[PDB]
Amino acid sequence: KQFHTGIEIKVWAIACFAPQRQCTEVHLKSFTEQLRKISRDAGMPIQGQPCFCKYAQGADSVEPMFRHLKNTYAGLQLVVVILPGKTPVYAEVKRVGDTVLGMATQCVQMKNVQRTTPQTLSNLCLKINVKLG
Repeated sequence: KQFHTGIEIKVWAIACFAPQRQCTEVHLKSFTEQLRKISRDAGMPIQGQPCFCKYAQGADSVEPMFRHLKNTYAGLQLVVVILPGKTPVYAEVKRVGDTVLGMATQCVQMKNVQRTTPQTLSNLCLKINVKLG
């Protein structure tokens, strides 16, 4: 689909369901910086500082966390959800985001956070662009 202009992601959160010992704070920070730069260059700037960035474990933690985000951050535009491979967390993120709370979410695999590439970062920007466009 076509690229949409005019998108600026100022308020956004990270929810990392990958274990911290596998996807550490510096992985999160570095991934975020690479995403900031490419999204900026593409004309859909995602600001470098998320309003919230926490680890969580298990599908049951999704709904309480998303409720908390909705209840805490006005103008929240996006939750980026880091997944540890194939798990029920993905289905739940979509149930709560799309159906229960009407919250935009974008999932990304832990392996693509630990080690980014321009191509995987691009895939991510385009998915985000469709969602918010």
